Amino acid sequence: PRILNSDGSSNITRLDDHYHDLLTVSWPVFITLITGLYLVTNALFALAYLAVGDVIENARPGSFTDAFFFSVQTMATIGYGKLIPIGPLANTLVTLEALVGMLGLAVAASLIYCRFCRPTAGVLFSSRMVISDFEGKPTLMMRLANLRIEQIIEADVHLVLVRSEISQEGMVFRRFHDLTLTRSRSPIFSLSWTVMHPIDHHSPIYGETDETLRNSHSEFLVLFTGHHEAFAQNVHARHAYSSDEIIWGGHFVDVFTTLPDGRRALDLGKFHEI
Amino acid sequence: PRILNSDGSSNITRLDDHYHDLLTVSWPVFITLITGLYLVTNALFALAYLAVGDVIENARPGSFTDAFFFSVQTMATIGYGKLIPIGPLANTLVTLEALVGMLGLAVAASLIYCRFCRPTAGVLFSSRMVISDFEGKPTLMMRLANLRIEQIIEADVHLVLVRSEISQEGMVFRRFHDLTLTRSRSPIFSLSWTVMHPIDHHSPIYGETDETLRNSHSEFLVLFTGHHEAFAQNVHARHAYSSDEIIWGGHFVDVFTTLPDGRRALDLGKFHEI
Amino acid sequence: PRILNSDGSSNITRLDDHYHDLLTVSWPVFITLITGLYLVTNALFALAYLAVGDVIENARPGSFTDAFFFSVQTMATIGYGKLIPIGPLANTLVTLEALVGMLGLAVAASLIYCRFCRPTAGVLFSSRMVISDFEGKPTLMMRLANLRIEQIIEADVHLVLVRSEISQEGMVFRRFHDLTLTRSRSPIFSLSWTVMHPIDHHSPIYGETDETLRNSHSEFLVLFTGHHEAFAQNVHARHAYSSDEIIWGGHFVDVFTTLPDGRRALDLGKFHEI
Amino acid sequence: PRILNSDGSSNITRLDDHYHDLLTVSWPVFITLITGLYLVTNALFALAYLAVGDVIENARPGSFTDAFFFSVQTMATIGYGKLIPIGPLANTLVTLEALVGMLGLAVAASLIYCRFCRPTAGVLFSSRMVISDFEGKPTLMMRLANLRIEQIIEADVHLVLVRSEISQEGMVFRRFHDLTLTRSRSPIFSLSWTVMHPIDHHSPIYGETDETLRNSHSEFLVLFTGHHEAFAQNVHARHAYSSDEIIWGGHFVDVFTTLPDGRRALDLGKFHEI
Ligand SMILES: *Cc1c(C)c(=O)n2c(=O)c(C)c(C)n12
Ligand SMILES: *Cc1c(C)c(=O)n2c(=O)c(C)c(C)n12
Ligand SMILES: *Cc1c(C)c(=O)n2c(=O)c(C)c(C)n12
Ligand SMILES: *Cc1c(C)c(=O)n2c(=O)c(C)c(C)n12
Ligand SMILES: [K+]
Ligand SMILES: [K+]
Repeated sequence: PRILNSDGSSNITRLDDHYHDLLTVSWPVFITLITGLYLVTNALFALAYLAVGDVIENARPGSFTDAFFFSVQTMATIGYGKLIPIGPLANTLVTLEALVGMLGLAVAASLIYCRFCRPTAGVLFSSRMVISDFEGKPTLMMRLANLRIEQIIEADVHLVLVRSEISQEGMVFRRFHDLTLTRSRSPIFSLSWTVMHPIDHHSPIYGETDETLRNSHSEFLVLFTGHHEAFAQNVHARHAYSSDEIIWGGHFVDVFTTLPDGRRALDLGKFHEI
Repeated sequence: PRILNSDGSSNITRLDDHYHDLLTVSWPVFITLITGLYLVTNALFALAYLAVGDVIENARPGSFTDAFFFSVQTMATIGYGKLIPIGPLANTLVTLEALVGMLGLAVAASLIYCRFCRPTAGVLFSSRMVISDFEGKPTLMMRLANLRIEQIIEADVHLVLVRSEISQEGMVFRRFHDLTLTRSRSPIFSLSWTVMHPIDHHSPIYGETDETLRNSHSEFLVLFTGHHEAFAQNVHARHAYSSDEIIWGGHFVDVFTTLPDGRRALDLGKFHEI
Repeated sequence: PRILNSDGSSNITRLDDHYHDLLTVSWPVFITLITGLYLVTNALFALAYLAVGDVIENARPGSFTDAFFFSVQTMATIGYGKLIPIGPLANTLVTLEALVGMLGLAVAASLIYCRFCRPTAGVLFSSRMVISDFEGKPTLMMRLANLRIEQIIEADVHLVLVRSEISQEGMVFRRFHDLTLTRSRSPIFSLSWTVMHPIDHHSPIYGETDETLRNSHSEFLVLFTGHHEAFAQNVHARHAYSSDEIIWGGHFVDVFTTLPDGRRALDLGKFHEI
Repeated sequence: PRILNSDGSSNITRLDDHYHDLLTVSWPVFITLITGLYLVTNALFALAYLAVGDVIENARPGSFTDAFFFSVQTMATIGYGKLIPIGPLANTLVTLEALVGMLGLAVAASLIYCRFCRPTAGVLFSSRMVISDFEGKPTLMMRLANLRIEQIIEADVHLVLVRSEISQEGMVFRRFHDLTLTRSRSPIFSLSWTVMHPIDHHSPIYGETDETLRNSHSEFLVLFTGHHEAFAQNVHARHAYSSDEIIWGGHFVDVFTTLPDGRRALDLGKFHEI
């Protein structure tokens, strides 16, 4: 019955988005798609030439081979000069094809640039959360790791409790309780950041149990935002956990430890370790 | 007499913006415009060649057909080699035309990319607003829906009352009262967000009536901002309502409901439902 | 002796930035510069060919005309086929020239796009400021006008007093007192926004006079920021005033007024009117 | 044992990122790399043609010279018309090569644009920090200088103490104490900004000494952010200092001074001067 899946995406069911598709497909699929149109549009132009007749020098009438490779030479602006258009109709088709060719190039280039500036937030989230005595006070925790060689500026993470509540009006709704963190922004997120919500008497989760979290349909959202180093621009990552993914009394293993010389170093093997 | 129309744009009358125009026209209009210049500039170059005389091989003197398709072959960098320039003047025109051709390409490409990164904030606003007992306390509400498959990060919406007020100096002005919301930022805007302003004793709208809202020229602005999922960058949407578009005692129908299996799903048919 | 000029730029004297230059020059200058290199690089390549000898078909040995137009045909990828390279040296120069040609295109295109996305904050600031009785309380004011057809989202303006002060340590410095405004953010900046700082007992400028403002070297900075409508991205504008540019008891004329039908309309003639 | 090096990067040891590499290499290296692939891909295509046999007009069978320069003429879309493909296989290779050529162009262009919009935060940080009596109160200071002709909008700097602390649970961790500054945001960063943290009774560093700072492993981070003038977009700079890089009782020399006429001017020689 869980609200938001672990990836942050929700279990809410939806009752031709080409934009989204073109940007999300893997690079091999994209190249295939680009090529697919490229071959198809050249084929449509080849058919347009032969529908005018044998309007191509070096071409045999009815030969798609000659028409297609002439279309390519035209669209691609090669213009070898062996296969050349004949008549006003063919020359008009060439004028339209050349416009298409260099215009499409512009379209492809904007796609490629946009696929290059994909905010690949190389952040790793802990498999589960813990609620343990910190300073002797019970505290809710999970952690993040920067997998990229790079660093993140003004990294602001929020621990958001999304739980179902009822009003005196009778309306049932889910409200987003932003939790008070020990650190809400790590101006430099470069290592592994353990995010903590101390459970004080003001805390929205004060006094809750495994049982009451389930009964309140308690769902914990982790929203991560930050400005990448090599990139410049923002990167965003999300993860969500249910009450079932919380470890009572749980303690994480510090990923940072000291080398023989005395220098501190990070072991990401120890990331999912409690 | 309403201040801001429902789209957010105002009824304030204005007493050659090509930039704006080129970006706002529909894609068919844009393609036509791009083509329009393309044909016109090739025509101007064709005229420039014939003004030099018969400076083109394969061309008849006075033939615009030959000059135009030679211009296209030049601007588009095809260079078949059938129609070729004759003399220093023609060759200088070719050098300028080639610069124009590849330079314009750059201009078109920047237009196309900019038309692709149009923040299409796929947000749907409720037709009207309501003021109903929430928790038994009267509360002002309206709602938003994400029509895009995607999600929105750090979505901050503001309910802004723009009403006319008078000072002891005698100046009449409209001030923007930002209203205290139950949720002012939905870190993840993925479903339908019902925005609420509880009308408490501190609220700027405490104790107002349909009558007094009209007399105070009360106008409600809804400003929506958020960072798109597939996009990365910000999207923005706005809507405005007058006192006449407010429903006293009105109650929205929850768009979220439970499937046979038990999973929650959203019915956007029920969006404009009170 | 004034700190910051009216444009926001300072009177502080500086005791080959091509980037900045290429973006700031007017469009005619930019086109001339682009053309300038284009002609120069083609000339350098033409010289490179003739330094190899008569390595061009249709060319006379020693003819720069033939070499230059062959260079253009190569760099621009025309490849008519009349003037063609001879030998491994010429063909190597062609391979380098073709790389240069299409690579430079990429360079030019990035310049053009960047010159297109110049945040042209079409904001107009009032010539002077005023300090007048508002609600009977003395208040410091100036105003802004959106000259663009478009609107601005989350427009946050700050009235910053930059005045010289001295410490018990003896250090003299200028500090940036951010002033409490009646409206610090106009979520929708579409018309003319009059920015006001009420001079209360907590205000940093409480009780100052024309005389004491001059003696404290009081300088008022206006920083404007907002997210453009047709653009999407941020626009920024700045203006600064000295104590000498402040009008004591001054009152602006409202730019908004009512048409015969009853609709409100804006008269920007009345902008610089006190 | 110092946590973060003076550049902001940390001494934490890491226990094929082409993206990062392509953007970070110097311009000469990038041009060499672009050229490197360009030559290699043309060589692979040349080999592909000769593997089909003597499928090129003007070419000698087995001549890589002819095949390579034909490949260049094809990939670059020159199409002189001297060397032309023979057969369906060669013509198919040409169709793929032309796609590769103009597609790669798009790839290169996105790289070049991205290398152009490198946020070169031309900010200079003071070599060391000082802790001196300001207003008679001990205060922690360092300073920034804008080396670029340009200015920076909404410049927000944070003085972050990263020190090791221990909990009642026994966990040892480093926490990021954001220090209260005299100025935390210089809406216009144009000159030299001296950042100060007054050491009051609430300050996290109140009462610390050179000795106790070392023993608490006190590390001072300086995070700088701002929106560039000619750029538009954000720029970011960072620097970090250890307790060993702090000067007790230290006083900076003002970089701003008055010319003969009376105008204020900045001497950056005096930047690293205490
Ligand atoms: C265009 C581009 C390249 C080459 C790259 O590596 N990435 C980034 O990291 C950003 C910020 C962008 C844009 N892209
Ligand atoms: C360039 C581009 C493409 C291909 C697209 O779908 N959209 C977006 O969603 C963004 C953010 C941009 C830019 N564009
Ligand atoms: C690329 C471009 C165009 C065509 C334009 O009008 N402007 C804008 O308004 C923005 C935001 C950008 C970028 N440019
Ligand atoms: C594209 C570009 C150019 C030409 C330049 O100088 N810089 C900047 O300053 C920005 C903001 C960008 C992008 N680039
Ligand atoms: K060509
Ligand atoms: K040719």
